[PDB]
Amino acid sequence: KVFGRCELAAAMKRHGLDNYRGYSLGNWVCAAKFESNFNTQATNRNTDGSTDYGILQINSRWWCNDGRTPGSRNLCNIPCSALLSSDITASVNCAKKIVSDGNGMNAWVAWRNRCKGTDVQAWIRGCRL
Amino acid sequence: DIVLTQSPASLSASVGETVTITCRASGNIHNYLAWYQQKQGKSPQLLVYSTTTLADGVPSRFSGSGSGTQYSLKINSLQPEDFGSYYCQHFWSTPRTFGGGTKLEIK
Amino acid sequence: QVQLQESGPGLVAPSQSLSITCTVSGFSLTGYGVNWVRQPPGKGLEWLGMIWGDGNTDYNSALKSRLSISKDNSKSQVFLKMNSLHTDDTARYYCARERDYRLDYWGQGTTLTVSS
Repeated sequence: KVFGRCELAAAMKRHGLDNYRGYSLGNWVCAAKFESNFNTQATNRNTDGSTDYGILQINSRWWCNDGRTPGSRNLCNIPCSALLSSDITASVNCAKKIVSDGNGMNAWVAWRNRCKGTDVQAWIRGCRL
Repeated sequence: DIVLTQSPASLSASVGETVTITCRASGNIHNYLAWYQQKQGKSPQLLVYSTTTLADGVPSRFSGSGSGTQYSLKINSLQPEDFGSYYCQHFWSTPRTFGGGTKLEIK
Repeated sequence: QVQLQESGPGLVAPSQSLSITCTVSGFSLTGYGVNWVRQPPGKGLEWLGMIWGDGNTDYNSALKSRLSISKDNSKSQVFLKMNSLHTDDTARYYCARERDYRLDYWGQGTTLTVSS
């Protein structure tokens, strides 16, 4: 399921990401654009048994359990496949777990390098909100 | 531009009083509003951002509220170090603007 | 330790083009924005413009045509250039870091006076 920016903004705001730990809603929408291009089914295997999953690309060695990654920590205590749904709830709940503080969006490399310092607000301007 | 109408210009109050400063936006700024304090000859200091979030180290006696186009800063039981000037600023698109300010002086 | 410090000429005549510097430390210029704000003697804060982390700039609509903001990420400096100085430009000039839609750190400011 590929999302629209506004549809995704709306849904993320519905789940408490607006100003979560100080981060404005646009950060989240920007992170998703660069991580999975708004695709819930997105997946990405890395040069280590790990695979990033879903709209926010959650790692299988640390946060979810894909069953095929050596040293899975499963911190969100979730199977990586639940993160692959069209309803973002589980992906959101794990991400809120990952961002334990005001500098935690750094957990996403695309955000830190492609979003931080830019007008992320631009992604939600004109959206019903 | 979205202009901000801040009121009142001055406020005379005593230690222990609770006061309210308001900023009305000429258009919806979607909660992208911050408040600053500026003391005698000092640079502005952030107090609240995103309407209700306190900056670190900022005491709980300060609280912000508002939505759409009416915004407020409430100070509960003013302390001697709260006297100074206060300004609101919007962060909805560009250009950004400030409210005219409010001088909070001792009664 | 995030700090922004301004440095300007102090007194200029309308016969000049103003250049103010803002040297920052404790953070990268590509990761944050820098706003420029002034305060005329005994007046309120006026927003002049900004430069985002990515190099893009935005300006106060009235002052747009006589302002120019640039930065040198490597020297950790942001510059405010202003032309056609009016006596109304006399003010204290500030540079402040923008971090996710709030100016969280401000330099001390530098005072500028426009003469004849």
